[PDB]
Amino acid sequence: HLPSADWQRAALSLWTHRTFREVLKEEDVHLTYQDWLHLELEIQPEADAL
Amino acid sequence: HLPSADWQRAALSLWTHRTFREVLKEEDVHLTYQDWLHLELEIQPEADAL
Repeated sequence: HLPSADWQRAALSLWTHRTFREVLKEEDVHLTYQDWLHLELEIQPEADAL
Repeated sequence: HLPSADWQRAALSLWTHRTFREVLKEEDVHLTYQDWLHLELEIQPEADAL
C-alpha cells in the first residue's frame, strides 16, 4: 500500500503485508547471523538512534 | 602528543608550582573516588580524548 501517511505506519503496514512475508520464506534474504554482524558493525556510537 | 604544547606547558607549570601542592593537601579538593566516578561517567564513548 502506497499512502504516505508517515514512516512508522508505512514500515509496519509493509511489515504485516502478506506478499512481503511470502518473500521472506526463500532464504536469500533471511538476514543470516554474519549479515546482521556486518550491518551492526557499520553503525557508529557517536550518532545514536538507540 | 596532544594539541598546542603551550597548553601542556601551562598545565605542567601550574602542576609543579609550590602553592598548588600546598593547596592540594587540606582535604575536600582531594577528588573523592565517587567524584572521579561521576566525572568519568559524565564523559562519553563518542568524543574520546584517549
